[PDB]
Amino acid sequence: NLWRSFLYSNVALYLPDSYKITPDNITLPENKNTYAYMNGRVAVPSALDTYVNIGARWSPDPMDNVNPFNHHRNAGLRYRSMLLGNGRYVPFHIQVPQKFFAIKNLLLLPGSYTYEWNFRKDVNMILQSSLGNDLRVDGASVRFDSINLYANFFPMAHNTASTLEAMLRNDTNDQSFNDYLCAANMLYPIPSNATSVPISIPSRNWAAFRGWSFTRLKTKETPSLGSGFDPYFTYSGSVPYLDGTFYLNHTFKKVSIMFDSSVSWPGNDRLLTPNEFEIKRTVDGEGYNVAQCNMTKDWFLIQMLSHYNIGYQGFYVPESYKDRMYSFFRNFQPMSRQVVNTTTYKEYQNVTLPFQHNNSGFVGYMGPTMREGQAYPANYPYPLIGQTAVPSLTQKKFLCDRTMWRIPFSSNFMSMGALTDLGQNMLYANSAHALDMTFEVDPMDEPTLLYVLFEVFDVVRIHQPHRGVIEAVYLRTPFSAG
Amino acid sequence: NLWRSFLYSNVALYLPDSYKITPDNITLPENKNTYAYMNGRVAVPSALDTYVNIGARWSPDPMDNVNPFNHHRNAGLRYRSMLLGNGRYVPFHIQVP
Amino acid sequence: GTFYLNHTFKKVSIMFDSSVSWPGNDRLLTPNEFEIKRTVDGEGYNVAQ
Amino acid sequence: TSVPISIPSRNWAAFRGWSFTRLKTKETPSLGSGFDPYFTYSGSVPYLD
Amino acid sequence: FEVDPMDEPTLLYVLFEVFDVVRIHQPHRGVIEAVYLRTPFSAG
Amino acid sequence: NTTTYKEYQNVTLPFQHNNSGFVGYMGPTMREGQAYPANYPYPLIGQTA
Amino acid sequence: FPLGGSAATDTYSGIKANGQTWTADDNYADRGAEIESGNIFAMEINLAA
Amino acid sequence: ATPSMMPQWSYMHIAGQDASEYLSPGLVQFARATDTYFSLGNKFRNPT
Amino acid sequence: VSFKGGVFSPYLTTRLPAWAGVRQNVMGSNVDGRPVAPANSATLTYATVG
Amino acid sequence: VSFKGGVFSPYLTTRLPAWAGVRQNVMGSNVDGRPVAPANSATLTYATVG
Amino acid sequence: VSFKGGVFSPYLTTRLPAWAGVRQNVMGSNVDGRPVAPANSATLTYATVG
Amino acid sequence: TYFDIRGVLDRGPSFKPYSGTAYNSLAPKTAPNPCEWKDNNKIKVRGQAPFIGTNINKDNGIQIGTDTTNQPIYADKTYQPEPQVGQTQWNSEVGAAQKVAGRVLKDTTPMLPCYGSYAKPTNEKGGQASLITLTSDVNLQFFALPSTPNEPKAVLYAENVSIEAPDTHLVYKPDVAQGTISSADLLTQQAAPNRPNYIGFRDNFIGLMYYNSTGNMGVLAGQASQLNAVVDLQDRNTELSYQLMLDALGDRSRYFSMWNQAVDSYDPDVRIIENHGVEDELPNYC
Amino acid sequence: QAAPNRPNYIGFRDNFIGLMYYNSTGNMGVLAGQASQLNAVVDLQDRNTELSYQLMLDALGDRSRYFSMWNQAVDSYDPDVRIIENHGVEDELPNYC
Amino acid sequence: TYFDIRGVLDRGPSFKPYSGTAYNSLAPKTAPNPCEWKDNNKIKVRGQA
Repeated sequence: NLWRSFLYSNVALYLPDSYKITPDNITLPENKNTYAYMNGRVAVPSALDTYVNIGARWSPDPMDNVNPFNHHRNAGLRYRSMLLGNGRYVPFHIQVPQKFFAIKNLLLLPGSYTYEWNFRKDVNMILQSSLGNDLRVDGASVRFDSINLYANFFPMAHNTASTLEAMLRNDTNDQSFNDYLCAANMLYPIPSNATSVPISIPSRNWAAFRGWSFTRLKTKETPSLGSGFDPYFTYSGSVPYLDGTFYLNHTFKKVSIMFDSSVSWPGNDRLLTPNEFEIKRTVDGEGYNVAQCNMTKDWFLIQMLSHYNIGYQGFYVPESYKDRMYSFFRNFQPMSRQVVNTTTYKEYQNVTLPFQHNNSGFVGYMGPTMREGQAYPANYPYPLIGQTAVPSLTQKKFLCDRTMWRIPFSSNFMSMGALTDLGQNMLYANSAHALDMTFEVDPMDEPTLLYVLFEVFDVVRIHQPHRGVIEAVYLRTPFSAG
Repeated sequence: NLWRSFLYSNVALYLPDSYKITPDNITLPENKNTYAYMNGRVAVPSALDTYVNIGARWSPDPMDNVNPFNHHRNAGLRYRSMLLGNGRYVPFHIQVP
Repeated sequence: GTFYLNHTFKKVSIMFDSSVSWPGNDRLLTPNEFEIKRTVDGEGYNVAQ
Repeated sequence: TSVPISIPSRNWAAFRGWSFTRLKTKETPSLGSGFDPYFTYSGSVPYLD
Repeated sequence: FEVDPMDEPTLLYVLFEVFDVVRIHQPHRGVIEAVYLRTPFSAG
Repeated sequence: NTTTYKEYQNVTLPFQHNNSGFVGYMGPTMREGQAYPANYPYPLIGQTA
Repeated sequence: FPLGGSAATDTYSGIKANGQTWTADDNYADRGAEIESGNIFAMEINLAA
Repeated sequence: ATPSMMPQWSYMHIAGQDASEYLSPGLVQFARATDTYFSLGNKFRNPT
Repeated sequence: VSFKGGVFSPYLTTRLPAWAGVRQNVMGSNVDGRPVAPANSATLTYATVG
Repeated sequence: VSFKGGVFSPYLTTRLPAWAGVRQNVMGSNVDGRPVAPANSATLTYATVG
Repeated sequence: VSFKGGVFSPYLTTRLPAWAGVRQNVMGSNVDGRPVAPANSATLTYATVG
Repeated sequence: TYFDIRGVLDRGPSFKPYSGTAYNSLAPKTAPNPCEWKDNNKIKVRGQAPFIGTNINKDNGIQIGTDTTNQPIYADKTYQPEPQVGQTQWNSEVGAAQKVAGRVLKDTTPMLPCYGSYAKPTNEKGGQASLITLTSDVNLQFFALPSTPNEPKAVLYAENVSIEAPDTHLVYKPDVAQGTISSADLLTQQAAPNRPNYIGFRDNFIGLMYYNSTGNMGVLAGQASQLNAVVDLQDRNTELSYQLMLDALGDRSRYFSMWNQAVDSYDPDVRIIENHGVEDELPNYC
Repeated sequence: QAAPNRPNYIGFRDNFIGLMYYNSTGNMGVLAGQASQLNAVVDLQDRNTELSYQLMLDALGDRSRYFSMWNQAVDSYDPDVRIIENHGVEDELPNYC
Repeated sequence: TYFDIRGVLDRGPSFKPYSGTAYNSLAPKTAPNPCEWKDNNKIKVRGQA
């Protein structure tokens, strides 16, 4: 019984708006993404009640698309949203960091410095709802009172604080540092059951760089980050593009990369299918299934390696200091099933969801209701076990959220520093030639958009030649700004 | 009630024989290692219930010389059967040292 | 040259080599688009009424 | 009626002319895969013939 | 291009005429080395 | 709230109930009373917050 | 739910059809044939709270 | 064609000298004596 | 015109630029709560100023 | 949205790459004879292994 | 296939070349006055010569 | 390197990867099915009655439907009154001019408690009753009150379904002889699920590639010599040796999948039962 | 029948991100000399810097530790609600009032 | 150097942090509060006292 409510009120209540049939005699608002609409959508218990995929580890079919980050048992949201108070009216007093990189770690030398930012007091982006609604339609207006800057000055002694300031104003002593995840993003709109898109950016010097990170995310959950104000931002919760929280990460069918529309990459038949970074094989073949899911051997070899240099010397469990939270390996978990055969079992005759009955006169019919019906035997599932012995066939798809696929721009795909030998191979030439990418992808009901990081060097450099001036000579090679 | 069923699901079973009781007039098999023999045998709750030897973190004495790895909360033996379906006909695909 | 659908533009961007945009290096107030038309006042850029 | 086709820039040294024709979609097996489902038309594919 | 419209979906077959030359040589007995290219559309 | 809020009553521990016929009164005694709506916890949630 | 799923097993004195009126079947044993009426005599826990 | 001869990679410390080498010796002699309490060294882009 | 073979996007996808209007055109909302017109509608061609 | 002038493909056509799934999505067939699901269907996202 | 978000043309637009047939396919007209077939029609694949 | 192995495994008739059952689990462990049971010639039921209808026909149906042009839509025999739909108001008011329904299961079947009960569907729309031939044997079983009889009270249909119990083991079978299932005292008949084991593979695939065997061993050797590089004795426990080498090298607590390695580990609330009693400091009510 | 309204958690976004305009070239800010006024920060439409402080402190420190000031929480759902691993139900004997 | 802000947050009516209710939570989720209704010009009560 308490396992049942752990399946109704935790997973079965999170089906998308195809399911969750509205009950009778209560009318619901039109807007479809308020809380006034998502309160009355009553999920059916008799879909994944307690008997679904029984004794397996299978996430159900419409759980491919919903994140576990709109979740009301989100243990971060258990902590953040109650650190304020349990009520509608909260006089918060919070402290934001300085998280832009190039003036974060920059130690500042003596003078006088005009310093500005600006704060996003629209209410959809400042807040993270769990279930997500039109958070400004319901009316949740945050207002600001008086906004400051606390600063901690180290009490450095005057024999040294006047020595160091005359030391960090040379050319060669200056401050210069990267951005972690040095990259450029290029986010592409792959519309709503489009099974594949092509991609081009034309004809640039690929001077020195390493790695391509790329993932998928729903266009309902992206900002229009260019404009300050943003209309149309319907859903306000657990935005992947900002939170580092990717969950359509596993819905790439086949990925391929072609420089110049002629030459493949890596070429030379290094990988087994060199015109192909196949990533989820949906056919048997002659065996390309790492770890009992459908991830292939050609791509697990360069998604176990590129984070850890595992691979050619054993497929051992990676070290815990290298295994982080946003790593690939910690979240990659396979699955399986035994779905009933629709062909061989001659007595197979499927039952539509209003007519499947377990706990026949011990449940409600449609939605959680009182006692009705009569005690009686069951229909679904067909028993996969034992003397009954229905013929079966398996299913082998995975999900690896929370991280990004990475293709290191290398010869042997090895992370061997900032540069790569094949990264700085093009400076030995002078080519500046284009690429095309085509991403075969899982079709979906929602318009969805495709994210690409060209993980390209992002280096700033500052020095203060006098008391008060500060100049910031930037560089990004390639994908520059001038 | 819930801690009562915790003992019987987990620890009041896995007792060696002459402690389980064959019920009335069922046709249990004869081989000690067949599933259907250790299936139909039913252990008594009163021998190891929520009242016995409370206050001591005691491995109970006939259970002491039993595997704790035949036990079904074996999270590295429970894991690998979840990893390979939930039924009879399983077409595996494995990688061996 | 008698063009009369010329006011129907809303915003215009421009980029070189898919990465660097132009005029570049933050010349204009909003540099990575040329907002020929702004249908929301907000802070208010509606010059010449 | 029309299809525009572009390839990006490169050197154009030592290439002869062109060849272009038209093929029904069923008449062209996607050759790069090992096995190719959806390929039904067993009807003397001009892509290979 | 401009093609005549048809109900059945048809795909087009642009085929360039870039050279595609191969050269082999072998120094010793149980060896072969094939050094080759096609220019343009080279594999580098 | 206490000061600005209008109808704030001073209900205390003997005069305070939800689950009115469902929880025992003043201890883990067996439960008594009848069913009746709650009074004490002010909602802080909804239109009546 | 009660022990057995039995609420009020009233004897419904079995009968077999015949044209426009019917009576007196052989094999129904009229003093015993008991079913329920409505649903199961069910009572409720909120075992989560 | 060397990474080192490209000037904007030594000017940005993409490829070039480690932090113990391109800084003036008056700074590294200070930086290894105050790293216990006033840590500077996450600012200088050790190039790999 | 009348695809009938549902392989979709054979066409080169250019990135969506960063502003409001090229992402969706669902029934949006202003910052206090009244709904704003979609970009399909010709209502949003004049500066509605309250 | 609502073309009404039937000049079609003004858009730059990128080549279809060589694999199964970017050519059509008609009701295909496995090598012994049962039909395989089209690429439009969400059935073909898990490895059906008999 | 089934856009439902009406942001349109994310695809790279190539210029229309200069001839008749890539601009529209409305019911045109010959120089004396009889109507000519649209380019959608398969009538305009043979040289109609009066 | 590794070895890639493909094949099809049977898992035995004793797989059971879950405790409890998936077939009428929330139903009590003791409550019986709504069956008949057979006398020398007579019948006795214990069933129940959802789906309060309005007007029985002669031998057609129950009149649930109400169309416009006087079309009383009746009940299909193999199909409805369906066992999971009924009264939702707790004022049934049954005993008025309205009449009641059900599906009481016939005695060609065996009999079983409601817990762990199952019968395969025989028609796609929900279809309980099994066929003989196309006649799925469902008759118009009628009943009528003692107070004013022969105006009937409950038509409720009969089935000869294939009843099977995929996980029960029949604790308390009563004292009924051979060849009599669905007897009088056979109603009692509680059940309990089977003990869940797990027919998985072995940890780290130890034993699949058998080491430490004098003879019937394997050889790494070049073709130019066939001088073997493996010498396998009897006493060198190499199967064990790679296990707990990964303890001395890496993490045991992490569940890897491609090697299929995951530690055979108990729960410290199982081997060591730290017994503390229960939290019942207040009473808990229905 | 009163079923409860379903709960959500209105809270501040983790690491307070989105509360300062980043990469909105035009809505940026500047650290600049009081006498010199020149931009010591220019910004781009690309070059995500919310995926570069968040996800940066994942490398140096950890993130599974909760935190007060900057509300640096986790987003960790537990791994048995996305990937449900059912035991069936934990009963082997009755249970009742 | 970190900023701080302060002010008032409004959160909307749609907060409800806790799952389930806190108002008469131990009730059976079908039972009514003791009330009545107008029959025609007349009230019959369903209460308990």
